[PDB]
Amino acid sequence: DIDFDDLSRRFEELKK
Amino acid sequence: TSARDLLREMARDKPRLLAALEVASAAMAKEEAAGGEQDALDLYQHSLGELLLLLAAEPPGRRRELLHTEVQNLMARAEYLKEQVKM
Ligand SMILES: [Co+2]
Repeated sequence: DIDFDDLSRRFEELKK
Repeated sequence: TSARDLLREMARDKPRLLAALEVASAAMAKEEAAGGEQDALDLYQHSLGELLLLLAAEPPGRRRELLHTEVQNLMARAEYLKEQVKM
């Protein structure tokens, strides 16, 4: 099971 | 053979996946170069966006497991680099 919620949160944070 | 080499070989039939992995490879090369930090972050961000969607599209199997491992690692490398840059 891949936690896409965690990954999507982390990705938005990284992008800044 | 590293996990990354193997993922690349499993991706031989999927040019979009190979291309996203090459962008990630450039990010890691940039992280090793003097002055390369911002370019690395930009390459990490771009490749990660693509790889996340490719991971969502991937059917279950060994390639998906390898891709998930690589995405987790790339995200962590980029996060750490971003903190270093922020200083
Ligand atoms: Co793109």
